[PDB]
Amino acid sequence: TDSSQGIPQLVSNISACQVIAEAVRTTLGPRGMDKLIVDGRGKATISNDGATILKLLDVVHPAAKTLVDIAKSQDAEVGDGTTSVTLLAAEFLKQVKPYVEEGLHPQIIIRAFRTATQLAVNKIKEIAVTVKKADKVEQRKLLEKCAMTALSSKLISQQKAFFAKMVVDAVMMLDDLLQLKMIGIKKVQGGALEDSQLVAGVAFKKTFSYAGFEMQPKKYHNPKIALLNVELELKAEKDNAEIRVHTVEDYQAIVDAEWNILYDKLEKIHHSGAKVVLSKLPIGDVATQYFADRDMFCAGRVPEEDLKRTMMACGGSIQTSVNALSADVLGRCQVFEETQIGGERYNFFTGCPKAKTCTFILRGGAEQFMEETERSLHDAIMIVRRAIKNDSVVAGGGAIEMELSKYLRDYSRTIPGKQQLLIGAYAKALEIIPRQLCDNAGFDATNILNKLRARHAQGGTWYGVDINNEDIADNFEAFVWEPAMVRINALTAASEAACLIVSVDETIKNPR
Amino acid sequence: KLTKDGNVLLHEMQIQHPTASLIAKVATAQDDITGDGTTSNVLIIGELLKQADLYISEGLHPRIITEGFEAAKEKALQFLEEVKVSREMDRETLIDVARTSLRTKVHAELADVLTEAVVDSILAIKKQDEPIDLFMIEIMEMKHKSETDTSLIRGLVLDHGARHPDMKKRVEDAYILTCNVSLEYEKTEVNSGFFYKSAEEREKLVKAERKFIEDRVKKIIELKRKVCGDSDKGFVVINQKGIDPFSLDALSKEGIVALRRAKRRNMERLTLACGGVALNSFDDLSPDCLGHAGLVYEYTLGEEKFTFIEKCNNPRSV
Amino acid sequence: MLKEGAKHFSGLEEAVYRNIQACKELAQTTRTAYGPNGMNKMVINHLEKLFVTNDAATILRELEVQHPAAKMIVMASHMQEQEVGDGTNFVLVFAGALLELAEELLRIGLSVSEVIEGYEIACRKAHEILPNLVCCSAKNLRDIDEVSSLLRTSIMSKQYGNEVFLAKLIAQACVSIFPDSGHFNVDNIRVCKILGSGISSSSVLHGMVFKKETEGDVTSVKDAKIAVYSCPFDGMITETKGTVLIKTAEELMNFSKGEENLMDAQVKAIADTGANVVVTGGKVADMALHYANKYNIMLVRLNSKWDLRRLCKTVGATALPRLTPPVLEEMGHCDSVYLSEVGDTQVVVFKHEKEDGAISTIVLRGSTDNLMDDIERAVDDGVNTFKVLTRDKRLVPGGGATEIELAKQITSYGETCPGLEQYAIKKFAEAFEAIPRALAENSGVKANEVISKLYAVHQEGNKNVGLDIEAEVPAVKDMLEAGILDTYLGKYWAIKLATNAAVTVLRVDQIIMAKPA
Ligand SMILES: Nc1ncnc2c1ncn2[C@@H]1O[C@H](COP(=O)(O)OP(=O)(O)O)[C@@H](O)[C@H]1O
Repeated sequence: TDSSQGIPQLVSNISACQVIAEAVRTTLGPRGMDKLIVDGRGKATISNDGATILKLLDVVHPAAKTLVDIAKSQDAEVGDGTTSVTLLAAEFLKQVKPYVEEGLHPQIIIRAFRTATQLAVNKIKEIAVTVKKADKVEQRKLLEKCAMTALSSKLISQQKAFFAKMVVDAVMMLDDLLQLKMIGIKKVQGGALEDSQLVAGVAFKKTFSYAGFEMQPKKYHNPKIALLNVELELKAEKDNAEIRVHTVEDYQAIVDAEWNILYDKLEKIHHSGAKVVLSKLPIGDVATQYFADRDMFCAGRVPEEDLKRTMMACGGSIQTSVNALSADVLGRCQVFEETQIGGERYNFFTGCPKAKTCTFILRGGAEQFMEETERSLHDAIMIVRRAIKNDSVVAGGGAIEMELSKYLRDYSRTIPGKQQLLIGAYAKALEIIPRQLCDNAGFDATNILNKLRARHAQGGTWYGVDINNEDIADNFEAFVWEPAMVRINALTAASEAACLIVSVDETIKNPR
Repeated sequence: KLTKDGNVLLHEMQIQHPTASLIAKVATAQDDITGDGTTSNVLIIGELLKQADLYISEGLHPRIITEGFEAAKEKALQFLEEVKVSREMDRETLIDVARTSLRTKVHAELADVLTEAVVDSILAIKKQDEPIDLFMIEIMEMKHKSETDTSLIRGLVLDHGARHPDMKKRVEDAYILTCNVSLEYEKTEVNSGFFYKSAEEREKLVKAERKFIEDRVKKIIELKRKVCGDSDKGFVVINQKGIDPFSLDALSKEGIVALRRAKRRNMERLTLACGGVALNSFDDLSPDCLGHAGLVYEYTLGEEKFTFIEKCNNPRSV
Repeated sequence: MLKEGAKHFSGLEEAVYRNIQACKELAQTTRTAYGPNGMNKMVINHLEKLFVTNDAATILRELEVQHPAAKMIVMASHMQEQEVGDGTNFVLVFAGALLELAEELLRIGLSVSEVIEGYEIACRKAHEILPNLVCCSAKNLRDIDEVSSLLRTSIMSKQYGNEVFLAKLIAQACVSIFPDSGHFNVDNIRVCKILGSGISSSSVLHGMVFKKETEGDVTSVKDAKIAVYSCPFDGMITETKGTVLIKTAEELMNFSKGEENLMDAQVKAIADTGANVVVTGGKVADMALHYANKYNIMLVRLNSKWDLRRLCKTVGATALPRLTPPVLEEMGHCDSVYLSEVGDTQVVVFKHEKEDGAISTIVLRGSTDNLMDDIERAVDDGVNTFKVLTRDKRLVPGGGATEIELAKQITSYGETCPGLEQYAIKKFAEAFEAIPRALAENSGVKANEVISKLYAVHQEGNKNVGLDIEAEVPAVKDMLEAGILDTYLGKYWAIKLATNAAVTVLRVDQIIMAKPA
């Protein structure tokens, strides 16, 4: 029944934002903690990504709603920088909180924040160094260094890095986007003799076998996948319907009357050229025999993702009819092979006219190695894509925030106005990345921040932080970098969010 | 709702005391005699009641108080009868009376443009020796953007007009005829208030109705051609039903205007001021029931054009 | 006790208390704005979208008050909004200041009639002395920068960041139709929203602009008569299910053939009657688009109630959502309908201008749907401000430079006539010092020093406090050469409405009872 306007409203907004800021904080580094989320249904899920946690949580607060909306928009427009922007906004709010209750009009800090952001953007633009085909003689040395930088992220085997480089370098033909959400990846289960295999085509996993399944040819010269939503199962067709039970001739009569239409339909759908039937429902017992007697192919039980991949690779068309079809909405392949390894029957579709997707089989013969060690390859291919597509780059880690903070602190000592303390607080609030990294890594940030400040007091290089050796080394030599375009956008989004939060002075409710 | 009157307030209030409600009802029941006398009455009654209560508390009987009150009332009546004086009624006295009434009712701003119109209407209505009647003066209202806007029309006012304007408006000596026949009610097929199943009967009824409408419009056209034949002698028809545009064009081609959607009070005032017989036929009869009109004007404002008829016989409608 | 039923607290003592406190509490939630500042307020009602606004119009249109003193001002606000373009918070601030200054006079011991008479005399004197501070005037309205400066000055009140491109676009859209001389309409300019790039890629285009795709053929003829309809592609034949799996193919094929023949006869009757194109407002079908492509008939896809409402209020047709093929009774005046490709989207263009009553539609584009509202508000405010119905606008140096001069003139005039009418004149003169105070308090500095500086320089009437930091403490700037002027008739109407509202409030002030059931 109590409400105010001005300082109490801003204090309440800051206190509400602090809750959602502290709710997600430990999930920032590469080895963050896991979180279990369970709704009212009864199924729980373990996740460690900040975006997945923010998407599965709703707040009944206007400031928190605007913050999570800005974070979702930034994650959808870019793809990196969701928790860092929230942490920066929370630190800015925590630094601006004591400079509000002392009788200060917040309309004078927006200009100072904008000038500081502009100066930081200008410094980042003038300090960024880009390199793309200008040295390292022929292009044969750039791919080697790219593969080395990709494998230096996670200490893995030598045979796994080469296969990853081959699978990431053989998919750069018609892809002109900035994300791997077009082709995608698919993890398989099982084991093989080798550790990893590569192929170009569609992949089909385990298929149920029956009696006489070897009657179909293993190799096809010019196969054509039959894109039909209907299936030929014992439940679809029928041999006895509503008929008068008298003698034994009525059964044969009705089964012949049905088989006439069945043969007409199958010959009409086979005369178009399609012969590789990919039925969604599993096959029965007599359907396989009927398909083998006509020297045709039969299948059953296939997921929707495999059908979509086949339609995208072979170039199939969506057919919404069973009969009265033509010979233009059908797919055309080239090589269809069936290779059984261990205890499964794998199927390969190689020779697609549209080189789009490729299969990267990773089977070592275990049940836990398939689920684990799956984020390292994703991070490696993401770093490779970011280094190939983007041109500008800079040293990653905590080597770019300390220099900006020192520059802002040195520049704030040349202004005779009220913006001195504002710029000082803005520069102090920028130190939140390496402290949080050291806190998540299980180290002592107090023993590293002092050394970083002492090294950056007169050096100004790319000396960041370490995790394995637990020391201070040059990030430019550790083969770890980051694009110089995501940080600018993240800082701009954080500044805009802070300005929008500090601009709101009160709220107005409406009962009816 | 803003108010300041005595009877209007006493009639629309929620009094929790039954005695006060009965007193207010008794006071309002005696307001239909004179003009406005419900105000400045409760104060004297309350003072007299307080004096009577004080005299009772002092020690007396209500009979002597009532006798003294009756004697004082008789003395006051005699004094008022002996102190009265006569004055010649003219224009300044009525002007001052209306000005004082407007000042006691409305603010001292627009109280100058209404008293003149009231005096003019009174002088135009009163001209005989019998007492006048407040039933021939119609007070209409409109919707405008300004505040001080008054008008004194010496004729009648018609809200509705015609669906096809822009033809003519300078009709001097016009003839008005009031009727109530079915000229064009609706194009939908009807019968006798009961739906049927066959369409031949209803289509034949519709064809017969159309033939009757054609015969009626031909009859009124020949009547207008017989009683006139030029452009100076105009004709105006008042009907409460609709009018088809295809027939309205043919009617206006010769010089006769037909109005649609007319209220009952409008035709009542028209037949009471002019004097016409309301029949249910469009036959060729005597032109004695046709009323005369001197000046007709069309005022275009808002979403509906108004009609002003004046310069008629016996101007007894302001 | 005798009249009320323990509902309202009215009597012979609430007049010099509640009737003023209600207006004070109503006006206190409004002084935070008024000026180029960033004080956005969120509005939560029924849309459930959480949008922030800055103007007080949308704030007052959503707040529900239950007091007659607060409802007596929204009527004057709506009247002022319907009359001229801007002008809303000025009347409220003036009424609040007048009530706060009359509270002291009522507490001292003076009747309300003398205060009303003094206020009326002061208002008459202000209205008489108002036509005397005319500096600049409108020269020729056929130029570009002459109206662009005024448009920029009007837009600077709302948006402070971007205001040149929008002003130039509004000037180009207004100069391409008709000027203020002769006849100029307001409901002939439409604003369309396009979800694509930012606001740095807008353009202008004359004629109708609608985001509607075309799955047929380009019909650039003049005989293509329009035919608007509600939902013609709804469902004239309702099909049900007999069994669970599937029914006999013969009945389904017969029903499909019958529906195809019916729709073919329908489109043939609608095309042979004198209508080449048809405006649909339902779903689509394979055979429908097939017939539309094989019959050379343009078929739309996007449907909206606003589009059909505008087409009905502009042309004058009527939709006929009937099953049987009707007759052609929607003949309009359009004939030249062309197609254009803007932003990889198909748009329609109508050409039917005969050098009279031309229309225009500016192309707007932004990031989200919560940012184009302020742009549209600024556009319509500038359009309403451009309309003045006079060749010479007679602009006056606004922003507070004229209020101090008017107050000084009223103070000098009141110190002449004797009697008990000087207190009301002094109060009306002192009430004019509420515009510079609210502008100085919403910046960052105080207002007493600003008022002292404005009163200590000179009585020129062209000095006002700026917006930058180098113009807050000194507040010595010449707004005549900068280009900051205001409407002459707008301030007059605002003062008149404020005086009328104050008179109405001070008049009706006694006992608020109730009505019987
Ligand atoms: N850029 C500016 N420079 C000086 N004064 C301004 C500026 N923008 C707005 N104002 C002043 O702010 C006042 C309020 O403007 P506005 O908000 O458009 O009207 P309202 O308050 O009636 O909605 C105006 O009287 C104007 O003088």
